[PDB]
Amino acid sequence: AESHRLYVKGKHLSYQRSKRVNNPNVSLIKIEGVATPQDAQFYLGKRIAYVYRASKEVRGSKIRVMWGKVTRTHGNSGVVRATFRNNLPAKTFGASVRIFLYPSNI
Amino acid sequence: VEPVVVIDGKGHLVGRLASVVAKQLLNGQKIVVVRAEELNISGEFFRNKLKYHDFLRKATAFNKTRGPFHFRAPSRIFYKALRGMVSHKTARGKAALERLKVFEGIPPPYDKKKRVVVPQALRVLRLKPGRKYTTLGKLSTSVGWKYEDVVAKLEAKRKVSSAEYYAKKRAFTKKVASANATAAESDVAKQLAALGY
Amino acid sequence: MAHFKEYQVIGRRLPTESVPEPKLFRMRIFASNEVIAKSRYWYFLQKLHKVKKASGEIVSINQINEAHPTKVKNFGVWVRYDSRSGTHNMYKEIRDVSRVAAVETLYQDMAARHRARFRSIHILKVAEIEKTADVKRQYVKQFLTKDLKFPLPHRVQKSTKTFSYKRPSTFY
Amino acid sequence: MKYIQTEQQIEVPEGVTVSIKSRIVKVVGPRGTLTKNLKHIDVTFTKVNNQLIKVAVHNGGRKHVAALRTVKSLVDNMITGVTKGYKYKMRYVYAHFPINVNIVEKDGAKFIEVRNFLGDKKIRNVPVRDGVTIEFSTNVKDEIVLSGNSVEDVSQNAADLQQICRVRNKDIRKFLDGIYVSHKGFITED
Amino acid sequence: TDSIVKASNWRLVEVGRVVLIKKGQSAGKLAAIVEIIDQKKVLIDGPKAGVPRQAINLGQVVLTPLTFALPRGARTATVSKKWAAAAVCEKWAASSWAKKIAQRERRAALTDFERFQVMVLRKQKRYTVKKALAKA
RNA sequence: AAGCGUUCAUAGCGACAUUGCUUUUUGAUUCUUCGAUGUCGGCUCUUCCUAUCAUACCGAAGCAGAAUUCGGUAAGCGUU
RNA sequence: UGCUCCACACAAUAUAGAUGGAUACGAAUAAGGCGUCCUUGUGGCGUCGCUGAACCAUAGCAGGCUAGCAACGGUGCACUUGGCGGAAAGGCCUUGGGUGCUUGCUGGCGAAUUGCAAUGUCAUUUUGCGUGGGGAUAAAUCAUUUGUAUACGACUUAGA
Ligand SMILES: [Mg+2]
Ligand SMILES: [Mg+2]
Ligand SMILES: [Mg+2]
Ligand SMILES: [Mg+2]
Ligand SMILES: [Mg+2]
Ligand SMILES: [Mg+2]
Repeated sequence: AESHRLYVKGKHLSYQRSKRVNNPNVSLIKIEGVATPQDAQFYLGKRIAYVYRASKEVRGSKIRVMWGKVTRTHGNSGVVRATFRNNLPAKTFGASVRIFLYPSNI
Repeated sequence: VEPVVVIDGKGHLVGRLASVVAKQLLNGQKIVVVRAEELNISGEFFRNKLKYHDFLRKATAFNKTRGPFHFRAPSRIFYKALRGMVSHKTARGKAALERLKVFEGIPPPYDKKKRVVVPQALRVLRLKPGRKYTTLGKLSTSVGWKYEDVVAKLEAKRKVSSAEYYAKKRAFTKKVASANATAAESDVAKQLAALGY
Repeated sequence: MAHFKEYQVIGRRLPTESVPEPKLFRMRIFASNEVIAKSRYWYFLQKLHKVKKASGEIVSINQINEAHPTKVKNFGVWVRYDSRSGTHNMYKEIRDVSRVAAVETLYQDMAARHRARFRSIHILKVAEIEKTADVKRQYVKQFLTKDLKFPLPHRVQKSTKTFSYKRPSTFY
Repeated sequence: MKYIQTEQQIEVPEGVTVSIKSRIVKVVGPRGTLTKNLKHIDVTFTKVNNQLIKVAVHNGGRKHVAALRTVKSLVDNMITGVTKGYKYKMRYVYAHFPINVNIVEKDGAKFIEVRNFLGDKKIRNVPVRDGVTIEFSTNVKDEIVLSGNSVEDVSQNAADLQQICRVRNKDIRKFLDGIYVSHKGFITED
Repeated sequence: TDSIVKASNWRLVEVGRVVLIKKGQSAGKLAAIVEIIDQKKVLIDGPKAGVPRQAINLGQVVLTPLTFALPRGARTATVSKKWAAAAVCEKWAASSWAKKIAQRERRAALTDFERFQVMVLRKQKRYTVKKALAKA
């Protein structure tokens, strides 16, 4: 129809961090529509994409992507720790990521 | 889950609405606050007026033009409570605060748009009954906001235009809900009743 | 202290050749587990008898449950506690269904209204008032009037979402 | 302490209809209409038998069950005010200078003009609040009467009249000169 | 002519009041208040639905508009017979609130095929309803 | 609060005791500065504090008036 | 052969971050909303909430070609009739015809090899250049000059 979304919307929140020092290797993701750690256990291992545009055309496309995956649950509110192949660039704090349904056990 | 979320400031507690809005902007949600003059603060009016006077007296001694600015409007009092909950000196905090619009009254285009409330910031849900509270309209005027009566004349003007919008919407909701009610006890209706819809 | 548990701790002095079979002293202790239970036992035997843990023995540790854990009863409790400037006896009353839960309420009450920590409180006696009109407190006596009936005005509903679209009410 | 329920009762005479809003109380009697706003106590008014209204506090503390008995007397006074009325009697005491009190008019406001208070040339002007009626009586020297439906309105206007005659810069145990309240009562108690 | 006073009815904490447990091991079940312990705690029992006789905070309890005759302090066997005699479950199940509870549970259990059937049916239902508005 | 205040502890005071506050005194210390922070006072100019001399509004008195005394809010405005 | 607007054509330029829909009373919260009725009220009766877990929308080569049936609807595109909106109106409600599409129901044809996944590309911003259709045809500064001004700049005046 007019909807083709085969993924779940998500926001890149921040890095894993203490009060004063962060860890860029691990990102924190809010999955749109989960509010409980036991709901976040559904999305463990799912492939995350961050999609972004560039002026320069790379390989027939002006669109690039960074791939990560959900690694574990964070906190008490459905925030998930995610590790990307290359860490997200920290300007994407508040940017949208696509959380996919594969790999699937459901 | 909306591209722009519009909160009606009326009935809310200023700090708890500022905590929610700060975290909402920092997560990338665009937020518009309207009717900031009906915001509320816990504590009696005179007590909160004293707290603003303590805030008014602190300024740079050698040059008042460069010191702490003391904004009068209730929209900027609320904005003053958002800063201090946002790292506004960083470019991320600057990009967050760009996702915020605060208004007195309800201006266009937000007059004909859906407004929401934040139940963790609502005073009627939060405050213990019998505890006193301050309204941001009276406080701001008492410290020099000049536009309480202007907003009131335009707010009552909008309510007249909006009450008669809801008048014809009640008539149309009546007509739609009648044909749907007749559509019950039919073949298609009873199948959707088994499927829950 | 997820809950308090009531234990009997029975102990005695260490038998000697001249005086075998000592007197087998027993107390009732409110503690979170059997370690604190045995600890509190020796703390009180210090207050009464010439004995300590080295010259004494713990013969029995038995948890005590309520004979009827599900009937609401009026509890009268005597507490000796330490204020910041003296020791004071007081008698309070709690309406509840078990001795352990009244003690849970009582320790919350001392710490809230008198800032007395568990460290400073000596539970003298926990006695259920057997019949009505021996209840001497109006905050318990008000709950024993016939056909009691009250509403709960101003219901606050915890939303699961940050944004709501309805301006929710407080009816009940 | 948190009493479970504290209760007050408001008796209603036959000519009085009491209609309760959320908390706006209206009492309509022979002598007019009196309305009051009571949004600030959080009480529950309930009617029993059209001549006995009940007002309740559920799960209330000391400072709040005290506010239950104040709203009882506020509704009582509005009811009494539209049946028996409220009438205040004031005397004039002066040592040397006669006190000259006359009802004058400035743009339909009807001030109480007080003159020659302790020889002052300054003119005292106390407005009448809407709903009060003031008459100077006879058979008693230098006495003024304030009447109206609501005791709040008439007692405040008596207080406004009494406070304006305060003696400055003198020992007021000697300079006792001033209009004072002598009798608080009802218009129809005979 | 008449004293018109808004009654402002409420659900009363009392013996025989019927509660819908929201949080705990029950979480959606029915129980009856057997004894009020204090302003915030009561003794509940849901023997037909399986709720054990327990002391529960009123803050994990939603009173319903259902009541039935029940003596104060009544045991589980006494509560069981009066629950069945007064048809508490039937009166609850016919209310719109319980119907909405079942509707949200029925909707959550829909399969992918069932949801597709709902779509096609809702378009069939709306075709007649919209042409009803046009001619009327 | 023992006494003073014609009587009357507390209008105004107040012994014998005792609890504080301040950093505009002087002591006490020697932490900074001895490859130097220009040193007393006065003049000039700005601002701040309040423990208010005056001025505004008050309360009290052993306040009849007058003149005073004690006290409150108050540093807005002056103090040669 | 300069400027501006409208349309469509090619390149670049970026993106605080679309991926079905920001889906509109007002007040109260020790109260309300919806419906109905009456003697039009601070009225009677019924109903609801106890969350938006809603409602709308939603199937078709990222949505193709075609055949009917039912009905006179739904929705889009320009055009259009009339009114309203100045708080930041710049949007809202309409009217009439035309042209599509319809999944409301019943059919027929096509899709493959992107090879077992690779955002698998569908946006709106800014700028140049082009093409064809309208429109308009200024000033300011320096230099000179004044002194209501002035350290210099600045200011305030005059000059076809
Ligand atoms: Mg962060
Ligand atoms: Mg961390
Ligand atoms: Mg810094
Ligand atoms: Mg005076
Ligand atoms: Mg004098
Ligand atoms: Mg002072």
